This record gives sequence, structure tokens and C-alpha cells, in this order.
Amino acid sequence: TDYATQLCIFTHHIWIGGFLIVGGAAHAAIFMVRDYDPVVNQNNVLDRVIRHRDAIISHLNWVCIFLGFHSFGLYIHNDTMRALGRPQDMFSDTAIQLQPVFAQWVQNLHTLAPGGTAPNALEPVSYAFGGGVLAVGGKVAMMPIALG
Amino acid sequence: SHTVKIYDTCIGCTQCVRACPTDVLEMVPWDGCKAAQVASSPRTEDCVGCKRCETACPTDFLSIRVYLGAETTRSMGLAY
Amino acid sequence: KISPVANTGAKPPYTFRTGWALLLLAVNFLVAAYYFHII
Amino acid sequence: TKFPKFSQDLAQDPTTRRIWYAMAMGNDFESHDGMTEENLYQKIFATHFGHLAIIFLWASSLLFHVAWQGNFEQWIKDPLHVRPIAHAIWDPHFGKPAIEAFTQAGANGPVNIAYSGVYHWWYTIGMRTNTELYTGSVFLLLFASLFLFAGWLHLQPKFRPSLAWFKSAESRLNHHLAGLFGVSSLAWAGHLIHVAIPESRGQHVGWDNFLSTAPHPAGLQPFFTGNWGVYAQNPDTAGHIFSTSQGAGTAILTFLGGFHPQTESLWLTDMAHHHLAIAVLFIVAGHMYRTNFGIGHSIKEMMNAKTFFGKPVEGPFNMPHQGIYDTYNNSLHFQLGWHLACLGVVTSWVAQHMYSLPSYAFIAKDYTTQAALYTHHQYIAIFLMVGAFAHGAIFLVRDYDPEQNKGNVLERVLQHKEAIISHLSWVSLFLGFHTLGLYVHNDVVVAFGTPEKQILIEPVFAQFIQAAHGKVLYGLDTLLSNPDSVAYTAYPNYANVWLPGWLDAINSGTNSLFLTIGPGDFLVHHAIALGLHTTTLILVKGALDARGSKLMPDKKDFGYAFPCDGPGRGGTCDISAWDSFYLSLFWALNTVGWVTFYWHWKHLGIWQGNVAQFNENSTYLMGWFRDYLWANSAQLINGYNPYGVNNLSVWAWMFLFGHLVWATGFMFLISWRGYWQELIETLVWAHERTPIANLVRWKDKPVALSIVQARVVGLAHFTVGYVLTYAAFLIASTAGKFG
Amino acid sequence: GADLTPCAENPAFQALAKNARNTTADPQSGQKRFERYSQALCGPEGYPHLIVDGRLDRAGDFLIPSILFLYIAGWIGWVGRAYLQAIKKDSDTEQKEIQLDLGIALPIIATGFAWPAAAVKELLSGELTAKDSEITV
Amino acid sequence: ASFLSSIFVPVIGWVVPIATFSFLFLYIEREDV
Amino acid sequence: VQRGSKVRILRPESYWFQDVGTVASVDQSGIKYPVIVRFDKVNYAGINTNNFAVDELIEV
Amino acid sequence: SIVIFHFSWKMQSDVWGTVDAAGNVSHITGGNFAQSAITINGWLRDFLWAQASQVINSYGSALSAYGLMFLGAHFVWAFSLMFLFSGRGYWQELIESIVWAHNKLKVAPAIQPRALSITQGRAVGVAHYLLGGIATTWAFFHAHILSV
Ligand code: CLA
Ligand code: CLA
Ligand code: CLA
Ligand code: CLA
Ligand code: CLA
Ligand code: CLA
Ligand SMILES: CC1=C(/C=C/C(C)=C\C=C\C(C)=C\C=C\C=C(C)\C=C\C=C(C)\C=C\C2=C(C)C(=O)CCC2(C)C)C(C)(C)CCC1
Ligand SMILES: CC1=C(C/C=C(\C)CCC[C@H](C)CCC[C@H](C)CCCC(C)C)C(=O)c2ccccc2C1=O
Ligand SMILES: CC1=C(C/C=C(\C)CCC[C@H](C)CCC[C@H](C)CCCC(C)C)C(=O)c2ccccc2C1=O
Ligand code: SF4
Repeated sequence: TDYATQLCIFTHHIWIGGFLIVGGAAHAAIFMVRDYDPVVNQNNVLDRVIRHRDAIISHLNWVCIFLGFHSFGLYIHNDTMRALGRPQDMFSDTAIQLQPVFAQWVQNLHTLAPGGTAPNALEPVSYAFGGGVLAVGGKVAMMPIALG
Repeated sequence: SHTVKIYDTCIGCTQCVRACPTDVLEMVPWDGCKAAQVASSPRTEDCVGCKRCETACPTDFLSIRVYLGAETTRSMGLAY
Repeated sequence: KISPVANTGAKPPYTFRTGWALLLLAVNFLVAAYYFHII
Repeated sequence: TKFPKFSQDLAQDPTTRRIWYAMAMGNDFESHDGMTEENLYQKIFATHFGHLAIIFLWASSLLFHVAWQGNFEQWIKDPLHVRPIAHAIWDPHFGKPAIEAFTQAGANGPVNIAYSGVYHWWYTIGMRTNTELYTGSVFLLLFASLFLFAGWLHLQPKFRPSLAWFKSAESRLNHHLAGLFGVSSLAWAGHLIHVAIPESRGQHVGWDNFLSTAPHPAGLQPFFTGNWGVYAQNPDTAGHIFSTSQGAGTAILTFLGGFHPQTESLWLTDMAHHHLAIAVLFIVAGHMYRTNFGIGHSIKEMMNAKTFFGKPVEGPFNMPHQGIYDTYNNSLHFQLGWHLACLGVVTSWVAQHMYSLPSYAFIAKDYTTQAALYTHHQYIAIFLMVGAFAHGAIFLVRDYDPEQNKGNVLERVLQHKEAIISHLSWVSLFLGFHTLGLYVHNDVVVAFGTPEKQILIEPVFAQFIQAAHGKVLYGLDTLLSNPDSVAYTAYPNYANVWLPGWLDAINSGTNSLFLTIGPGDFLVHHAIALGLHTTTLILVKGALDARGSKLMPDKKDFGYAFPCDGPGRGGTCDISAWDSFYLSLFWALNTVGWVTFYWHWKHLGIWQGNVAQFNENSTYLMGWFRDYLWANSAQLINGYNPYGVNNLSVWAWMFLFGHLVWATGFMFLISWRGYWQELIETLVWAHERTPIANLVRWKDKPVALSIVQARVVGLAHFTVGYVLTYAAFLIASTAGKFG
Repeated sequence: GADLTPCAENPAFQALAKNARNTTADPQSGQKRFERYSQALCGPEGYPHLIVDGRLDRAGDFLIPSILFLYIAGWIGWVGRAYLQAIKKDSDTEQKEIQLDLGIALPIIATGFAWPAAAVKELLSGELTAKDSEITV
Repeated sequence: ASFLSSIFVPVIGWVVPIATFSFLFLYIEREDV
Repeated sequence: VQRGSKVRILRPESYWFQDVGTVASVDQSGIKYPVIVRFDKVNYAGINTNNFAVDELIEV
Repeated sequence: SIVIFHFSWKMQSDVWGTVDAAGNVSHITGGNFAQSAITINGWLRDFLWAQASQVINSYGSALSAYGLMFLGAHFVWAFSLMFLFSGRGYWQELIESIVWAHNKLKVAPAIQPRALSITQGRAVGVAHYLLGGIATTWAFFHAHILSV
């Protein structure tokens, strides 16, 4: 019901974890420049990673370019088409649609779980996956998050 | 490619020749009767413009200088 | 050492500099006198 | 490979660097291999002709499309309530709803509305038919054809001028003032009197009948007989209607001085009188010099002079100017760095006057055109002002000889180089600490619910200038506002014919002429002073430090544009004189935003009839975000919405376009090369190891962009986004609301 | 100017005084504030606009605060200069900048009540051609 | 007269780039100029 | 000059141009720039010393 | 920063809202996420321009400090661009000329002044760039829900 707390509590921890993950990569490099001994790391999982670092990065470079085109470019195509006056050519729900069927697929299982899988549970684990609207006072606490 | 010029204010620290990764520099004997030695730049094609020598020379202003010029495969450090 | 970094050739009073400055200063006082409606 | 013939160095480059740097210094003839001074000036001279041709051909484009695709006829009948259209648009991508949106201003097909103001200029000056524009375009096509032929002509050996001919300074200056400026100004008075002014009163005067009809009923004898007053005998009436005989006066030269009531623009009769007086002084100024006939001044003798009537002097104003004449004529960058400054100031001099004193009919009421013109020239005014210091820095590097000067003012300037840079830091710091804290004091104190505690101080002495021109709203009763004063009535000669018309325009308050300044106008004016001081500090520092500085004494050797010197002495990141230009252009753009947001918000309140929202909310900065930026952007963002598309869909797309371009530059500015070249080596490994793509391979080895190149690419992105973004806001906010 | 009037004749100032918005803990701080700002000139907004022309009538706007700064500001700079020059005579000068020698500073901080008297006395403020001149021009 | 735009727009967007880039690429990759 | 004397520099392209300092040593040899000088103010590298020729120095 | 918006705009649009006793839910923004979150202008229009109305209008209220904190962060952000875009070489030269003025008046410092290191300049920027970014959306998230 306190929508103020949920976003601030959600937003706060989301930022804290992002900072710490970056620190994990920094000290990973500090270990290398400082404490990496080639005698210890001889044909192990780590030495074998350093010896083909080019293939790891080159393919990751390809994925970053693949997604950035086909993730942000679709916004540009919709932004271009809506300005051109062609709302039927966009990537939208009424137009060409890209449904997250795999997430809709996993969502349906958790709603039907309390019956069949883990049957002792009465309600679904979270109403975000599915179920019914929960109302505390006039505010909605949680409801199914449809994915389109 | 590049041009490494060595000026009169050398004193023979031998720090420039050590800092060079590509061995562009060399310490040669100077005709000065009381001057022990002086630097040189015989193989300038292999200079990679990293300016480590300029950081090493301890004169008030640097006896050695590296002037950037026409690039090539060796100067640009391209293994490919 | 071809060019001296510091300038030379002037006496304490600086008559030429002060003469033009006071003129530029006087006209400033004049425009103020018109603003204050003194004139 | 020999792509750059001007550079054997870049041609012998296996990488792809040769392609980029060749684009850069392909226009730098001074750096071209095997270029003497004689061939240098000659190659520069021919290039001017080609550049001159691009102007007139571009001018022809404006006339052709307005003739073929413009409603210039319909706009004449109702200039206020008809939108001028620049050109048609043929995009296959446009959907049917969009074509219906751009079918505007009575066009059969889709079209763009014009905002340049040419319709008001061509209409005021005498054009009243579309076929007349076709003659102007075809004339400029042939007029440009002459220069293109001249440019090729003067490259042949028989016609190639000599270096001494180029270095002739007195002759070029003598001819330009009299013939280029003066006779053109004299000629311009001819068209105004023979074509524009007659057409303004309804008399059609074209090429067919300009010999028959007379500009004045009296002939040309009153000029020779001394009867000058006949031309100013009867003036146009206040009830005159433009392009018609109603209220028409017969005078061709007058000095009324005010605006036309209907058009809210200056009198055509005064403009013709104006250029004639200008042409006289300019022609008089021409003959001063010593060109060949033995009579006149030698600038070299005047500069190198060392004596009064009998007394000794160091020089003009007792200041040494020994080698100034040789420094000017010999160095090309000195002239270029100088001329762009003079042209940059004049560009601002234009813009300050175009909104204040509109010289075209029905242009003040066309609010969008009035704003784009001011924003246009001010942006242009600053590139020329910023480019002026860049060449001034280049001159000190390569074209400056200390021995030739040896004690002039220029050698005396650089000797106290530290005081110039130092005190400039004080002025910029002294403004920003105090200027911001007042905005910030007013921001906070208004936020706490006590706006009365705001530090509001009137621009008092600036009111005294407004009152010194006749504005009575302030009530100072100063020189021209006070009738008892001598300036209101010149006691020796009661010939202040300017005063009746001028006092009407200021004290009217309808137009924008010395508009009412307020406390909000105070602070923003000082913010502008900071942008001009700090931008000067950056440019002056690098220029004066271009020959050398403490961290790099021998900066003269490397040149203007070099990336660094290395991590030695803990730095060397941005030490060149090029990087001073680099960091200055950020201010030079920002300094406009403080100027243009000031212009736009102040005028929008006037045009909309709400002067309060500026004077009230411009003290605290939050008004700039809320009243000006947030509110006015509503129709822009709604250019294309889920419901449909309006005519403002282009600007919204352009608005987001500059945003992306503005942010793309942050990459080249923030992320530097060494990260990228390592990334490039991996892609090279993959392509050389991918089986089917092994067949195709680069001829030029791919490397990361250089350090100076990335700076260039980054700032161009920062500037393009800065330009296109404010353009879409400037046009759509004004056009959607129409003021 | 610019439609600037006194406070009481201006209706805007009369209305804003009712909406107090008491700053401090005192309940009548809002009323006492507006009454004190009755001396200044008020515009159409009712907000006081201060004239920094230099009029002796409006000296409290800018002139009196102006002198109060420069006396304080010269106190700060003149104290820092004398403390800095005093350190230069001692052996280890760099350390005293960080770890202040209060035996030297506090007597100097006590002075500065009359910095202009000392300032005009020092016609030689250490300026010469013997400073950092830093390549030829 | 509006048919001119249907012929001049595409050649500016397609024919002129293809001709310029094709010539420029072969010009810069030439061994002797 | 005398060893231990306080001396000013006139050599340009120097960090200590027109700055005073003590002469630590003087080489009685034909080497150019024989005099050795020490300073309190560091350059950017942090050296506090460099050799100079006698003509480039004026005694204070 | 996109993760917190994907959470912020969706929940306001699809989940969070007021519910009637009959069973009809009236979300905060009314399903605008479906058609507007597929174009960059929709985020600029329906999420940034719209939801930030409470912040700019927060002056003279209890949320007035959020309007200040939302704004002071913008200053701190652009202040970052000094250190990222620039370089030490400019700044040490400028400090050299300023040092001469202090030598002139004999206010020269014992600890000789030096520009910030190269790594530090990059460090000081990202410190400001992030602090100006996070602090900006921090107040925007607060004042929006605290009013709504
Ligand atoms: C996929 C997106 C897309 C594309 C491809 C186009 C394509 C086009 N639009 Mg368009 N448009 C779009 C989306 C798009 N539109 C959207 C979303 C809107 C908003 C509703 C519009 C609104 C719009 C208007 C209002 C107009 C166009 C016009 C045009 C045409 C311009 C052709 C021209 O003059 O030569 C190309 C144009 C140039 C300026 C040259 C390139 C400029 C570069 C930056 C500089 C050139 C030098 C270069 C860098 C050096 C190398 C080149 C070498 C040859 C030297 C072209 C067919 C115009 C039209 O109808 O045709 C006359 C027109 O007036 N568009
Ligand atoms: C008006 C007169 C004028 C003249 C004759 C010159 C002439 C010269 N300048 Mg100069 N300059 C001028 C004005 C002028 N400039 C102005 C106004 C400025 C301030 C910005 C500068 C700033 C400047 C700098 C900083 C430098 C020069 C340099 C030079 C020399 C080399 C030119 C060069 O590199 O090729 C030109 C090469 C180019 C790549 C230019 C085109 C690039 C533009 C920015 C691309 C923009 C992108 C695109 C078109 C927009 C797309 C729109 C989007 C919506 C799609 C040459 C002597 C250079 C030099 O070394 O001097 C010796 C140098 O370092 N000038
Ligand atoms: C909005 C600004 C912006 C943009 C668009 C990019 C874009 C990119 N950055 Mg980046 N970057 C930026 C700001 C930006 N950066 C800033 C400010 C910094 C400093 C912190 C960095 C630091 C940085 C690093 C350190 C790295 C990147 C990387 C990347 C690449 C990721 C690959 C990708 O998304 O596919 C490409 C996607 C796009 C370019 C998006 C738009 C493309 C549209 C959909 C297509 C265009 C339409 C059409 C083809 C146009 C034709 C026009 C015709 C007339 C010519 C990409 C080139 C990474 C990289 O290069 O590795 C892959 C990487 O390691 N950047
Ligand atoms: C990068 C993202 C992206 C994507 C996915 C699309 C997708 C599309 N755009 Mg679009 N567009 C984009 C960005 C994008 N756009 C941008 C950035 C702009 C602005 C410039 C536009 C502007 C635009 C316009 C103006 C128009 C489109 C149109 C279209 C549609 C037709 C595509 C077409 O004819 O190409 C044909 C494509 C191909 C021939 C090749 C595609 C690549 C294949 C599938 C690669 C497969 C690789 C394979 C899996 C690997 C094999 C492995 C091997 C071992 C076997 C399509 C839905 C049109 C439309 O009306 O939309 C409905 C249209 O008129 N676009
Ligand atoms: C009377 C004789 C005469 C005339 C008319 C000219 C004319 C010209 N010479 Mg020239 N020249 C002459 C004698 C003459 N020369 C002699 C004797 C020599 C040898 C000593 C030279 C040597 C020479 C060189 C070496 C060069 C020229 C160049 C030029 C051109 C300058 C560019 C231009 O058009 O600027 C136009 C300038 C103006 C119109 C005036 C300045 C702009 C003002 C501010 C406009 C007035 C304000 C007004 C409000 C504007 C409103 C605009 C309107 C649309 C609203 C111009 C065509 C240059 C050139 O372009 O190369 C071909 C060049 O490089 N000349
Ligand atoms: C909003 C962004 C911003 C701001 C505030 C500044 C501010 C400044 N820049 Mg700058 N700059 C910027 C963006 C910005 N720049 C960008 C994007 C670039 C392009 C790279 C540059 C490029 C640039 C150059 C090239 C130069 C400057 C210079 C200056 C200074 C000019 C002196 C002045 O006006 O004093 C006014 C100063 C201010 C208003 C800021 C002072 C700080 C505040 C008001 C007080 C601090 C107290 C603090 C709040 C309390 C402590 C809290 C605790 C947590 C520690 C000033 C510090 C020039 C300079 O330093 O020479 C003198 C100079 O040469 N800048
Ligand atoms: C010889 C001579 C005399 C005879 C003079 C006669 C009998 C005629 C001379 C006429 C003249 C001197 C005509 C001027 C012609 C040039 C013209 C008409 C055009 C200039 C146009 C320009 C430069 C470009 C204009 C542009 C275009 C084209 C547009 O469409 C829009 C505006 C703008 C962009 C500006 C007299 C007896 C006196 C004295 C004795 C000697
Ligand atoms: C991305 C990036 C690169 C890599 C960028 C590269 C290799 C450029 C690749 C761009 C290709 C060539 C496409 C660009 C095409 C342009 C849209 C048109 C340019 C053509 C004009 C000449 C007409 C650097 O090398 C670099 C170096 C130093 C600081 C920052 C950076 C940096 O940020
Ligand atoms: C501005 C800037 C500088 C110069 C920044 C400096 C010199 C910051 C100095 C900060 C403080 C204010 C210096 C003085 C601290 C005093 C101790 C404060 C006085 C004590 C009272 C406040 C109590 C760089 O060195 C730099 C380097 C590399 C890339 C970019 C940049 C860059 O942008
Ligand atoms: S520009 Fe690059 S190489 Fe030069 S000093 Fe800065 S970080 Fe080092």
C-alpha cells in the first residue's frame, strides 16, 4: 500500500548491487596484476581462459552489436513509423507483435502449481505471476503482471 | 618513421636506453675528453612513440625528444 | 635570451598613462552627473 | 598508394588513418608538400571563386523553389494570415495520414512551411510575381558561372597573378571601400528608389519600363541645381497601405526615423536615403591610400613612424608598431584570425538589430521567423569569433618571427602574458560565484515559501540608457526624455528631425524597441558576461601559450594540433593550442543558450501578452525549467502520439535526433583510444580466423581513431545535437502557439 | 524605475504580509519581516527591489554590506599572506602549511583588525622581475 | 512538372552515392595516382 | 661561481627561470653546463637539481 | 537506470492503483505503457515530462526540497563533464599563470600547486556523473509518489 517505500526500496538495492558487481571486476584485475602466479595457474581453468581471451571478447562484441541493433533499433523503427503516420508497421501489440511466450509460459505454471506441483500450497507464490487482485483498503497490493 | 633527437644536455644517466621497449636507443662514447658517454638513436624505424624516455631523462628540460611523424606498421604497434 | 620577458623604460609618475586614464575617468563622472540629474 | 598527393607521409601508411587525416588537412595548403608562397596565394584565390559560386547557386535555390513550389502570390494578398511555404516534399516513406498533415497553407501536395524570412525580404524590396523570381535564379546561375570561369582562368600561367600583386594592400583596401562597399551601397539606393519605393506605392516598375518612368516627378535637376529638399518635400502618410497608392507620398529620400504603422517596419524612404549617405563616406574613405598615383598614405610609413611634428615618439599613441604591416600582409592566418573577429562582431551586430529594428514588412508579427533569424546569426557570430582565436593561435605558432617584431606592441603583449590570463580568471570567477549564488539564493528562498526575500535588483543604469533615448516609463527625465535638456532641442541648430518618429516607437510599447528591462534581465546579462569572459580566457590562454608554456616549453616545434607529450611530468593530456579551441567551443555554444533562452522566453511573454511570467519567475531558475522549458515543449513531444500525427512530427523527430547525436559525442569525449584499439585487435583475429570470411579482407589495416580525431568527431556530435535540438524547440514551440 | 513604487502604496506588498510564512521559531517573525521591508521599494509583484546605484538613501542595500565584506575579506587574505611569509623563514616550510604552527598563526590572526594600515605601509609587496617569468614571453 | 522530383530524389539518394563512393574507394585503394 | 653561493637562472626552457638557488657543486672541467644547482621548489618530475652553464647564471 | 524505470512506469500503469468495491481497477496512468513504451518519445512524453510535474511544482510545499535536490544534481552532473572531457595539460598551464600573480604579491604557496592526476580527473568525473544522475531520479521518484 505504501507505493513510496516499494519503489525506493526496490530502486535502492538495485543500485547497490550494480555498484558491488563492478567492484568485483576491479579487484579481479587487481588480483591479476598483483597476485597472479603463472606457476600456480599452469593449464588450469584460469590460464586456459587467458590464453583464448580474444575469442571470448570478439564473440561478446558480436552479441553486444547484435542486441543493440535489434533492441534499440526496434524503438527507432516504431519511433520512425509513428512519425511517418504508419502505426500498422510498428512493433506493437496491435501491429507486428513480439510476444514473450516463454515468460507467459513460465507464468502459467506458477498459477497452476498450487494444485498439481507442490500441492500443499493454497495460493500461488506471488500474485504477480497470476491469480487474483488483492485489495488492501482502496489500494491494490499486487496483481498479475501481463507481458506483451 | 619517428625522429628521436638527442641534445647536448645529456649526462649519461643510461635511463633512456633502459626504458625503451623497442631498443631504439643506445649509449655510445662521446669524443668529449671528460664526457663519459652520450645517448644515440640508431634504429629509429622501431620507435613506438610511447614517450617513456622523455619521462626518464632527469634534465630540467629533456635532452631527448620524440617528434611524431609518418606512421607505419612498426610505429603503430600493429601485430596484424 | 633574445627577448626580455620583462619590460623596461618608464619612470614612476607615468604621465602619459595617467593623462588618458583621467580623461576616460572624467567622462565616466560626466555620464553619472547626467544620470543623477546634477546637470 | 598515393591518395593524398599533398602528403607523401600519409600515403605511405598501411592503416586506415590515411583516409581520415587526408580529409582533415586536404584544405590546409600551407602543409601541402611542395607549396611555395606564390602557388599558395594563387591556389587560395581560385578557391574563393568556387566558394562564391556556391553562395549564388544556393541563393538561386531559394528563388527557384519559392517560384515553382511557393505560394508567393497568395502570401502577398494576406501576409499576416498566410504561412509561407519553402518547398515541396516527396518522401515515399510518408503514410497517408502524414501527407494530409503536411498538405498545409493551401498546397495541393505536402509541403514545408518556411521560416527564413525571404518572403518578407523579397516582398519589401520590390518582387510581386513568381516569374520575377525565376529571373533572379537564372541571373545568379550565370553570375556564379562567371566566377567559376574566373577561378579556372586565373590558374593558367598567362593569367596567374604574381605574389606582389597579392601583397598589394593599399590598392585592395582602396578599391574595396569605394567600389565593393560604396558603389554597391550607392547602387542599392538605386533599386530602392527606382523599384522598391515605387512598388511600395503601387507603381509597377520593371526592366521593361524603368527607363520610361521617373522615380520623382521633378527630374534629376534638383540634385545638380542644389534643390535637395524637393526629394524630401512630401512624405508618405501614416495611413499609407503598403504596395498601394493609398496614403502615398511622393518623396524618395526622407529622415522620418520611425516605423511604418501598418507593417511595424522601418521606412523604405529612409533606407534609400541611408545607403546613399553610406556610399559617400565609403568612397571618400577609399582615396586615402597611396595605391599608385603618388598621393595618399603608406600604412608601412604610418605604422613605422617615430616622430610627432617635431618631438620624438615611440609611435602612434606613443606605442611601437614597427613590424605590424609586415606581420599583417605576410601572415595569412593573422588576417583570417583577424577578419573572422570583425565579421563575427558584425554578425551579432546584425542580430541585435533585426528584432529591434525590423526592416521588412510584416516580419515582426511573424514571430517564428524573427526568432530563427536571431538564433541563426548568433550561432554563426560565435563560430567566427571562436575561429578568430584559433588562427590567431596558429599565427603565433608558425607565422610569427620574434626578431622581425623585436619590441612592438605584439612583443609587448606576450611579455605580460601571465597578467592577461591571470586577471581573466579573476573576472570569470568573480562573476560565477556571485551570479550563481543569487540564482541559488532566489531558488532556495522561493522554495521555502518566502519569495519576498529574493535578491532582486533593478538594471538601473541600463534604464538610464533607455531613458536617455526618450523612454518615459522609468521617469528619469534624462537627456532625450527631458524637453528642457539640450539633446531634445539642439540649441545651435534645431535640426533633430529624428526625434518625433523615434520617441513614438520607444514609448509605444507595441513593438520590440528597447523593451522594458527588469530584475530578471539583470542576472542573465551577467551570466552572458561570464560566457564571453571565460570563453576568451580559454582561447587567449592557448593562443598566448601556443608558442610555449611551462609544461611544454617547445610547443612551437610540434604545431597547432598535436595530441599530447606523454604521461611524463604527470600530465600532458590537453596541452596543445588546438585543445584550447576545443574546450572553448563548449562555452561558446552554452553562451548562446543563455542568450537564446533569454531571447525566447522574454519574447514569448510579450507575444502572448503575458510579460509577468518572465519578470516574475526568471529570478529563480525553476521558472526556466517549468514556465519556459517544460510548458512550451508540450506540443513538440506530442508531434507524433498514439492517437495520430500533426504537422509538428518532424521537429519531434528532430528533437530526439539531436539528443541521440548529442549523447553519441560523449563516447569520443569520455572513452579514449587505448580501450578501443585492443577491441579492434580481437575483431581482426576473428575475421582472419572465420573460415568463409577469410576470402574477403581489408587492404588498409583497421585501427582505432587517433586522439585528436576522436576529439574532432566528439565535438561535432556535441554541436550538431546542440543545434538541431534547440531548433526543433525554437520552431515548434513558437509555431505551434504562434506566439 | 520599471513601475517601481514604495511598499505601502503598492497593494501587492499589503497582501503578501498577510501570508506570513514565519521563518524562525518566533510566531511574529513573518509580520516583523514584512514591516522591516517596508523601507524598500516594491514592484508590481510586491517583492522589494534593491537599488545598488550608490544612493546614500539606499546605502543599506549594497553600500553597507559591501564595506562589511571587504574589511572581513582583507582580514582573511592579509592573515594568510603574513602567516605564509612567516613560514618561509623557518626550516621546514611545507609541513607547516598542513600542520599549522599555532604559535605563529594565532598572533597573526589576532592582528588584521587594521589590515589597510599595514597594507599601505608595505609599498613593497614583494613584486619584482625576480619572479617566475616562464618561457621568454 | 512534379514528375521531376520522382526522378531527381532517388538518383540523389542512390545513384550519386553509389557513383561517388565507388570511384572514391577505387581511387584511394589505387597503388599509383 | 663560488660553491655554495645563491644564484639566479637566466637559461630559458627551464622550470626555475628567474628563481634563486644555492650552487651545490662546480666541476673544474671542460664539460658544458658544469655548475650543479639545488632548489627547494620541485619541477613536475620532482628532481630539485640540474646542471647549468656559467654564462646562463647571474649571482644574487 | 532503465531497470528502475521499467519497474516505475509499469507498476504505475499496470499494477499500482485504486480499486473499487465492484472490482474495477483504475491504475495511476491508465495502461499507457502498452502503446507508449515502444517509442523513445513516449518515454520522454508519458514518463519523464508527465510524472515530473509534481517536482517542478513542488516549490512552496513540503516536497520543495525534492525540487531543489532534483535540480542541484543536474549542476553536479554537468560539473562532471569538466573532468571527463578536459585534460590536465590545460589546467596546469592555467595554474602556472595564476601562480605568477601570487608570486607578484608574495602569496606564493610552499606546497607547490599541481593539477589533478590523469586517473584522478577521470575518477572525479564519474563520481560526479553518477552522483548527479542518481540524485536526480532520486527526487523524481520521491516527489512523484509522495504526491501520488
Ligand atoms: C527511414 C527514414 C527516412 C528516410 C530514409 C527518409 C528519406 C527522405 N526524406 Mg524523410 N522523414 C522521415 C524519415 C525518413 N525520410 C521522418 C520520420 C520524417 C518526419 C515526418 C521525415 C520528414 C521529411 C521531410 C519533411 C522531408 C523529407 C525528405 C526526404 C528525402 C530527402 C532526399 C534528399 O534531398 O537527398 C538527401 C538529403 C541530404 C540533405 C544529403 C545528406 C546530408 C549530409 C548530412 C551532408 C552531405 C555531405 C556528405 C556528408 C558527404 C558525402 C556525400 C557525397 C555525395 C559528397 C528522402 C527521400 C525531403 C523530401 O521530401 O525530399 C525533397 C523533405 O523535405 N523527410
Ligand atoms: C571562414 C573562414 C575559414 C577558413 C578559410 C578556414 C581555413 C582553415 N582552417 Mg579554420 N575555422 C574557421 C573558419 C575558417 N577556417 C572557424 C569559424 C572555426 C571555428 C570552428 C575554425 C576552426 C579551425 C580549427 C580548430 C582548425 C582550423 C584549421 C583550418 C585550416 C585547415 C582546414 C581543415 O582542416 O580542413 C577542413 C576539414 C574538415 C573536416 C571540415 C569539415 C568538418 C565539419 C565540421 C563536419 C560537420 C558534420 C556534418 C557536415 C553535419 C551533418 C548534419 C547532420 C544534421 C546530418 C584551414 C587553413 C585547422 C588547421 O590545422 O589550421 C592550420 C585547425 O586545426 N580552423
Ligand atoms: C547514445 C549514445 C551512445 C550510443 C548510441 C553508443 C553506441 C555504442 N556503444 Mg557507447 N558509449 C557512450 C554513448 C553511446 N554509445 C558513452 C557516453 C560512453 C562513455 C561511457 C560509451 C562507452 C562505450 C564503451 C566503453 C563501449 C561502447 C560500446 C558501444 C556499441 C555497442 C553495440 C551496440 O549497441 O550496437 C550498435 C547499436 C547502435 C549504434 C544503436 C543505434 C543503431 C541504429 C538502430 C541503426 C541506425 C540506422 C541506419 C543504419 C542509419 C544509416 C544512415 C545512413 C544514411 C548512413 C555501440 C556502437 C561497446 C562496443 O563498441 O562494443 C560492442 C563498448 O565496449 N560504448
Ligand atoms: C535494427 C533494427 C531493426 C529491425 C529489426 C527492423 C525491421 C524492419 N524494418 Mg526497419 N528501421 C530501423 C531498424 C530496424 N528495422 C531503423 C533504425 C530505421 C530508421 C532508419 C528503420 C526504418 C525503416 C523503414 C522506413 C521501413 C522499415 C521496414 C522494416 C521491416 C522490413 C524489413 C526489410 O524489408 O528488410 C529486409 C531484410 C533483409 C533482406 C535481411 C534481414 C536479415 C536476415 C533475416 C539475417 C538472418 C541471419 C541468419 C539468421 C544467420 C544464418 C546463420 C547461418 C549459419 C545459417 C522490418 C519489420 C519497412 C516497413 O514498412 O516496416 C513494416 C520500411 O519501409 N524500417
Ligand atoms: C572595385 C574593385 C574591386 C571589386 C568590386 C572587388 C571585389 C571582390 N574582390 Mg577584389 N581586388 C581588387 C579590386 C576589386 N575587388 C584589386 C584592385 C585587387 C588587387 C589589389 C583585388 C584583389 C583581390 C583578392 C586577392 C581577393 C579579392 C576578392 C574579392 C571578392 C570578395 C568576396 C565578396 O564578394 O565579398 C562580398 C563583400 C561584401 C558584399 C561586403 C562585406 C559584407 C558587408 C558586411 C555587407 C553589407 C551589410 C549588409 C546589411 C548586407 C545585407 C545582405 C543582404 C542579402 C540582406 C569580391 C568579388 C576575394 C575573393 O573572393 O576572391 C575572388 C580575394 O580572394 N580581390
Ligand atoms: C555546469 C557545469 C560547469 C560548471 C559549473 C563549470 C565551472 C567552471 N569552469 Mg567549466 N567546463 C564545463 C562545465 C562547467 N564548468 C564543460 C562541460 C567544459 C568543457 C570540457 C568546461 C571547460 C572549462 C575550461 C576549459 C575552463 C573552465 C573554467 C571554469 C571555471 C570558471 C570560473 C567561474 O566562472 O567561476 C564560477 C564557478 C562556479 C559557479 C563553480 C564554483 C563551485 C560552487 C558554486 C561552490 C562550491 C562549494 C560546494 C557547494 C560546497 C562543498 C561541499 C562538499 C561536498 C565538498 C568554473 C569553475 C575555466 C577556469 O577554471 O578558469 C578560471 C577554464 O579555463 N571550464
Ligand atoms: C553606366 C552609366 C550609367 C548608365 C546606367 C544605366 C543606364 C544602367 C545601369 C544599371 C545597373 C548599374 C544595373 C545593375 C544591375 C545589376 C542587377 C540588376 C542585379 C543585381 C543582383 C544581385 C547582385 C543579386 C540579387 C539577388 C537576387 C538575384 C534575387 O533574386 C534576390 C535578391 C538577391 C539575393 C540580392 C549612367 C547613365 C548612370 C552614368 C554613365 C555611366
Ligand atoms: C568508438 C571509438 C572508436 C572506434 C571508432 C571507429 C573505429 C569508427 C568506426 C565508424 C565507422 C567508420 C562508420 C562511421 C560512418 C560515419 C557515419 C560516416 C563517416 C564518413 C564521412 C567521412 C563522410 C575509437 O577509435 C576512438 C578513439 C579514441 C577515442 C575514442 C574512440 C571511440 O570512442
Ligand atoms: C578542473 C580540472 C583539473 C583541475 C582541478 C583542480 C586543481 C581541483 C582543485 C580542488 C580544490 C578546491 C583545491 C584547493 C583545496 C583547498 C585545500 C581548499 C581551501 C581550504 C578551505 C576550503 C577550508 C584537473 O587537474 C584535471 C585533470 C585531468 C582531467 C581533468 C581535469 C579538470 O577538469
Ligand atoms: S591524452 Fe592520453 S596519452 Fe596524453 S596524457 Fe592524456 S591520457 Fe596520457
